[PDB]
Amino acid sequence: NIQVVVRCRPFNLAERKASAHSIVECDPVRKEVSVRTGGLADKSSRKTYTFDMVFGASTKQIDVYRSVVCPILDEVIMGYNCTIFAYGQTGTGKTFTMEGERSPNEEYTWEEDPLAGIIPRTLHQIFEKLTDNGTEFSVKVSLLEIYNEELFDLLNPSSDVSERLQMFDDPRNKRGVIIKGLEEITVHNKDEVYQILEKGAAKRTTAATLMNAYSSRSHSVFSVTIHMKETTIDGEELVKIGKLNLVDLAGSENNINQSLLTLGRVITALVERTPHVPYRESKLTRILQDSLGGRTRTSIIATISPASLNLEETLSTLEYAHRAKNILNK
Ligand SMILES: CC(=O)C1=NN2c3cc(F)ccc3OC[C@H]2[C@@]1(CCCN1CCN(C(C)=O)CC1)c1ccccc1
Ligand SMILES: Nc1ncnc2c1ncn2[C@@H]1O[C@H](COP(=O)(O)OP(=O)(O)O)[C@@H](O)[C@H]1O
Ligand SMILES: [Mg+2]
Repeated sequence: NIQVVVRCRPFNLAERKASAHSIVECDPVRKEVSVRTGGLADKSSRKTYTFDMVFGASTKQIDVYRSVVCPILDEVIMGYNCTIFAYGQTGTGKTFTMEGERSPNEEYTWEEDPLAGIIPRTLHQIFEKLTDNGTEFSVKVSLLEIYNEELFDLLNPSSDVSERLQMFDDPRNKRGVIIKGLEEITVHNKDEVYQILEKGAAKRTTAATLMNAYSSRSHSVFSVTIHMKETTIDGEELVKIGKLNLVDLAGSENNINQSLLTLGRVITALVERTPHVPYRESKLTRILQDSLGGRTRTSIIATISPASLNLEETLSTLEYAHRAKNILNK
């Protein structure tokens, strides 16, 4: 049930000029990734895994979006709940994947940059889709980040990143949480997106001066909520609410990250079919507990490096990603 894809990034200019050796080969037609744990490219021992989809170094953002996100966006628009996670070591591409970057020299606008990642392609698509069709809809967004088991709002322009939100259980619906103070921002039109993100990109900067290795050690939850009051030609007014959470996890490398530790432990309990799952043992797992064995539809995108220095981290990721394939939800 939980879909897992592996994205492998190309050798960085640091490993480019250093003219090194790939220990990872990604076969998109075989949905398989293979790591060389031994030696010699003439004779080598290897480790091989199979996923739902693998994308090699030559994969572009649009490729990823078209293949994995687009189908999740369609389910969300229908009124369902979906979740996407980016898992993996630091410096392998979790952020390039969920956010993407800007092509240099102001070459493109935000909506056409080949480098844009999931989050911005999605926000744009939403408008591009519902706007056409005859629907009254509304988009809300939230960016909730976890650093050291403390909760932060990176979108609220009124309060600074030094003020942590509180989390309490939701008396109404069980297994839900209430985040006191989280700002939900309404995005009135496409040409109103980029600023919302620029503010986020700004506030995360101060968050970095305030907390060590923030960008590595924090988990961000980008949530977009769609309220659609559709009315097809028939004049049928369907009231749909779709929610999508885009999660860029802290770096899987190895103080302690209670949520990352709790995530893996939660995954274990679900694959090992154990009755007790430690959702409550971290903020991340309690917040997104429905994405993990609940009724949300979830995908994981693990990110790895071709580099041989990363061997250990790559097998740790490939492996962690592999077992999750066994989590069944919806
Ligand atoms: C304002 C801006 O340029 C951008 N803001 N982003 C952003 C902020 C956020 F709260 C949540 C999701 C996001 O997702 C998207 C990125 C990004 C770009 C990320 C730019 N980075 C921050 C600055 N950087 C450095 C190293 O200075 C590189 C990474 C983008 C936006 C639209 C189209 C393409 C790319
Ligand atoms: N698939 C890719 N193609 C090109 N550059 C990539 C790719 N994946 C990651 N990068 C780059 O490698 C670096 C690390 O990316 P980053 O998104 O910060 O990963 P992480 O968030 O896991 O640390 C950045 O320089 C980004 O440009
Ligand atoms: Mg990052």
